[PDB]
Amino acid sequence: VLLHVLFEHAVGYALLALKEVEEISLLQPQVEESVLNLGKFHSIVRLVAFCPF
Amino acid sequence: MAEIIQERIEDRLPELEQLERIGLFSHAEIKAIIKKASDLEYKIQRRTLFKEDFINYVQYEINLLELIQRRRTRIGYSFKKDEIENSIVHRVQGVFQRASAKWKDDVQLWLSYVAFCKKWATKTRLSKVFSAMLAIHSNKPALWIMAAKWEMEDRLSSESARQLFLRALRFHPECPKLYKEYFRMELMHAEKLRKEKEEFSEEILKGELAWIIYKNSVSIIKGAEFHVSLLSIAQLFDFAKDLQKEIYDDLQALHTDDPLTWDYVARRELEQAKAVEVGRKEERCCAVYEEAVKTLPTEAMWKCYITFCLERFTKLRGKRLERTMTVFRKAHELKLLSECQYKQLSVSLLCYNFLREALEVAVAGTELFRDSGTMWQLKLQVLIESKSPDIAMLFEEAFVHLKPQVCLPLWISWAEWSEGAKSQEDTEAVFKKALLAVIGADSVTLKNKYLDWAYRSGGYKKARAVFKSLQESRPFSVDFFRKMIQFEKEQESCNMANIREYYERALREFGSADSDLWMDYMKEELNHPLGRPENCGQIYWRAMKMLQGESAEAFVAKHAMHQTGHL
Amino acid sequence: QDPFPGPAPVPVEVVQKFCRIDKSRKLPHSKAKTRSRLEVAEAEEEETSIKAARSELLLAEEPGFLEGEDGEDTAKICQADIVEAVDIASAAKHFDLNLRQFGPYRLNYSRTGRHLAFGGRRGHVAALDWVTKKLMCEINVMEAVRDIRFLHSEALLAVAQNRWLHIYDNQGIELHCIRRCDRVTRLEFLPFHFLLATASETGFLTYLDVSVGKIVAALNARAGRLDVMSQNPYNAVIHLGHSNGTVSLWSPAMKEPLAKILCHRGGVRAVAVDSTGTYMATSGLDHQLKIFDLRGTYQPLSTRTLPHGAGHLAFSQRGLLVAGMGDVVNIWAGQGKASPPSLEQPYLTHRLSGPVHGLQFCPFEDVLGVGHTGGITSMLVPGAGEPNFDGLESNPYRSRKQRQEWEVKALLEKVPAELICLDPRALAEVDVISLEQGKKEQIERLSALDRFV
Amino acid sequence: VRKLKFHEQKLLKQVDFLNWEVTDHNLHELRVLRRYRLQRREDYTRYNQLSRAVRELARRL
Amino acid sequence: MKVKMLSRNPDNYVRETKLDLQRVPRNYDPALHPFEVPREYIRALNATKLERVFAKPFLASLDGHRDGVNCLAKHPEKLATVLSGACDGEVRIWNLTQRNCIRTIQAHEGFVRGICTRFCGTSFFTVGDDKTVKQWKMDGPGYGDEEEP
RNA sequence: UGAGAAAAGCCUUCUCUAGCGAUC
Repeated sequence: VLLHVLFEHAVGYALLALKEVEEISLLQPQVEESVLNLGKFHSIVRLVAFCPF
Repeated sequence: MAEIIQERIEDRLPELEQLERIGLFSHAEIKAIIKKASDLEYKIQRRTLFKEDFINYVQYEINLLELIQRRRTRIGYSFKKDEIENSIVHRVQGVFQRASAKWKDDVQLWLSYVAFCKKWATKTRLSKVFSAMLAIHSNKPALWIMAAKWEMEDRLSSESARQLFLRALRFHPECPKLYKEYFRMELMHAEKLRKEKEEFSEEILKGELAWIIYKNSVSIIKGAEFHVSLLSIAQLFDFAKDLQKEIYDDLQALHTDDPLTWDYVARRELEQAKAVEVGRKEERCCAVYEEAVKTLPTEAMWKCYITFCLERFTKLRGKRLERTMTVFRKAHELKLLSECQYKQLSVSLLCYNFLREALEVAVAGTELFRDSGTMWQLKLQVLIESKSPDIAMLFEEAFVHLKPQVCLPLWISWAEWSEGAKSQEDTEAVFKKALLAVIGADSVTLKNKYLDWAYRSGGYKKARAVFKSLQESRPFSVDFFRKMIQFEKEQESCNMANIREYYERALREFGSADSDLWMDYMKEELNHPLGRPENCGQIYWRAMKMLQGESAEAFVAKHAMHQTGHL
Repeated sequence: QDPFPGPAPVPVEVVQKFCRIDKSRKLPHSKAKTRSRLEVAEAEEEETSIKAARSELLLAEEPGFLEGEDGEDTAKICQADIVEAVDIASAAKHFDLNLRQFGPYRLNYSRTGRHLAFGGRRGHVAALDWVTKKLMCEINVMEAVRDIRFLHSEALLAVAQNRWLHIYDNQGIELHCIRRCDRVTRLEFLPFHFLLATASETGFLTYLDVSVGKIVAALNARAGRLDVMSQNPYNAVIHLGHSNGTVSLWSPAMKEPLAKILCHRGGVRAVAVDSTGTYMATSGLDHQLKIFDLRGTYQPLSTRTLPHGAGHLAFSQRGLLVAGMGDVVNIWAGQGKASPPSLEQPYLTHRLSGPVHGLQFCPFEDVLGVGHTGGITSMLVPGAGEPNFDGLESNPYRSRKQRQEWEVKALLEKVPAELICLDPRALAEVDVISLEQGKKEQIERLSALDRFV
Repeated sequence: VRKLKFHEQKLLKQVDFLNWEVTDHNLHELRVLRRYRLQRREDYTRYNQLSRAVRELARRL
Repeated sequence: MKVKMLSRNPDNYVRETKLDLQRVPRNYDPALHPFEVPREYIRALNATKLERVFAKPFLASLDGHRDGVNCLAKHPEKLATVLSGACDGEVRIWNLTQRNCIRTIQAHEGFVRGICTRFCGTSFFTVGDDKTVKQWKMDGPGYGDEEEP
């Protein structure tokens, strides 16, 4: 499930890498905390590149 | 909590027990190391984290590594490096990685990580660090240079440094610093190839690969200073003089109508018989300037020539001045010369005891700029040096031309001259006219000099009359009351009532913010023979309430030092 | 050319302490499938024991000591000489409360050494932190008090009054009045089972589950009045002294004593066991102090005749034994390394204001608590307390949030009453009688005229 | 002591320190002591046991 | 005489600040931790009881087929994409994350007897009772265009 | 309703959120 996401913001372009995630049960009450909580989000997502305007 | 810290201490245990095997460290030393390691570990595993704890952890491990390194040489034991040193270095790398992940924006932490990787870590670990740095800090050209610098001077890979530079220009297309260092780097590569041939292709060895950088950088950045700058590095390399020759010729052909290029050619020509030869070179540099004037008649070109005359005069002296006086006249008729450079020549002429050209500069400045008050001050200083009897007419002509009423240095300067070579009554008349013309904050210095004159021209009685008249003109300074207090002190009477009366007026105006004035008042009651020391209780009480803010704290500290002998 | 190539060794004795396998067994196995599992089991055990050996360096404290010089005897050294020669922190732990208007006092320390509770004969009940000089509660029940004990944390304490058994909060609020337990003489709490054991005048031994609030067992000793009682912390069994000279081992499951051991020629009045559960100390009316080996042998290791009678006995965590005779306490010390205490000559002596009515050692401190008619005194006993405590089991320096987290963990882990046996490892052995019952079912499914006679 | 979590409550069900109704019946007794001020718990016991004797006589009769 | 008593430094055992966490020294001495066998047995017994408490296997049920489901085929490249075939003759593609049906196609007449996905994941193969083997495109048809094999 | 009711000052026990911590 390792993949790269391109996020476009007013300040600049950001490139991020995703390590692992529970894909099938993502839209469920308990697994949704993985993306909501900042600490759990840092566990699975990293910032590999940032290019400001 | 302590489970992670316990894991880390049990991970640290094997190298400590190996060190105890070595004989490098004693058992009590191992106990102390364990205690301090646990104490430092507890700080960085908390829910609230600070950077200084990570810094202290890193510093402690570095100090331990240095101590081990020093002791191993004395013992002579070089075995088991991997068991201890590599484990400590790996732990420090983990700490640095966590700290850099937590605080990405701190460049100083990144540079400290780079330094530690250089000193203690494998070159591939340092290679990974630069990629992490440039990924999120690509907007700083200096970081690109540092990465490219390490590849060339340390890793000896010219290929890696070239790609780092080429990619850097794509992020920063308009940075002149990136081009200059990239220009320098290729010339450094050429020297390594020349030294390569002597130990055992032709085009790069000629410096062609650096010349491609030259043409493109000039096209992108259309600037004379950047163009001249590339020549500066070019002259630094002894080989490929033709490259310097090609750059130098393109200076005049491509870059014209700008003063800087004509200046550089002039200075290039610059670089008892020897003094005659030195004098000969000056005219050739001087000669080039006129074609610069004839081709480019702009004002900015003219300052570059008069200034060039200035250092040679300040650096035989008669011949240098003969150049300056003629080119001053030539510029003056064309009226291109600006106000500031008139002063610089005239001030220069005064210092070397030559007093006639300075007058001509002074006259030319007043005619060209009548309204400028600085010029009228400049002219006045010349005739004071010359001692000519034209000072009186100078004040009449200056104030008539100066329609604005506020001319403070002129009003001051009229006072000292009138004291020197005019009657006493006229000096008082000038002062009274000055107080009428100047009404604002500039009147402060006028009043102080008026009171000082009264004591000198008259006696204490004259100062009293002037002080009484000026005691109500509210724009004041603390020097007004301090001067009057000193005058009472010098007189034989030393009436203490007048001393207190002057202090009360000063405290009324500036008592809210002046801590020194309150402290000076208190010392008068103690030290003066006619003073009453028992009043000091009330003065200290009054000082606290009137003083505001930090001034109140200053008075406490000053009084505390005064109670001791430090004063 | 490396002078010492091998890895760091670990002490064999230290590793043996962290060992739980019976190497003496000589079981034969001729199958490789059996062999593979056995070698892994030894591999698992050896690696765990090695890690704990390295962790010995993490221990930071050292036990106290006291040795004389120039041939002086430590018995004649008094408490005043100790106090001046010890730091200000430990000197503050020696104090003498004087409460004679009320009767003789019985005292109990909490399992964490921070808190102390005491009870007077005339009915004075108070609980206090003793490290700091603060009073948690101080109440006067109108009825007489025979014994005082803590229940798990300092929050709950139980008093054995004249009629019934009562439960109080640490701040003095009465919670329960248990009428089943009547005329109780002695109280003692089993920590890991949450059972409170009561000895009564009528001759009954009762077990109460404080976690649920129900009486799990009520046993008739059939030995008359019960006044001497103690537990073995290792074994979790209850010891009962009788006038016959015999000590009976009891468990809540059985209706009859586990064992009876004859120890004295007269009535036994005191009993105490060590924390490890190896040695048993008893005293009797024959003026004999006895030490028994409880590890399968039950023989008296040491014998000594005393001028006066040792009313009370106690054991510290390092193996020191104290006997209270009248108004004088005597402490015997031994090396304790796989050895009982030496009764040849006492270690320290002290004289109280009144006759001794109760003795206990603080868990993790080098102090001894003595209750008597005059009041309560705290002695200084160098080398009695165990130095390094576990933060997750009994932390003296624990916050309220740490305490409440531990209590839930203990409640999750409560041991049922029926599992108490003479062997704490009895659950590990296979039920041999149940084996053969299963095997039986397995088998089930699987001259010429002489002939005329 | 702390409010038990959902998983903790299932394992630690029926555990309550203050209320032991089956053993001492304190909550029922406390209402009697407060409603009619009784200095000693022993006085309530004598009333209760004597009340049983009156009822036991009536059922036998 | 020489005397020493245990004297814990409070700064070692008490945290420095309110922001700090409590220090927990650990001792592994077996004398301090008795009943290792009975205590661990209760924890294992509690673990099995908690396992039965939290056993909730059912997650969701997908509806939309109009006959009995006969075939299933998962997608090699994506976890959340599955393919199914009903006895009436239709083939449906499901999104496991969204729990809904993406596409519906009338592949065959009668039963569909087998469905397999090409290893690249851009096509699948279906078999029906009409003596026909059909290849389709996994990408959905554009706009409202009718799907063709 | 009936440790009557009402008001002030001290300890004890505990409940909610909200950041924060999990990136080596």
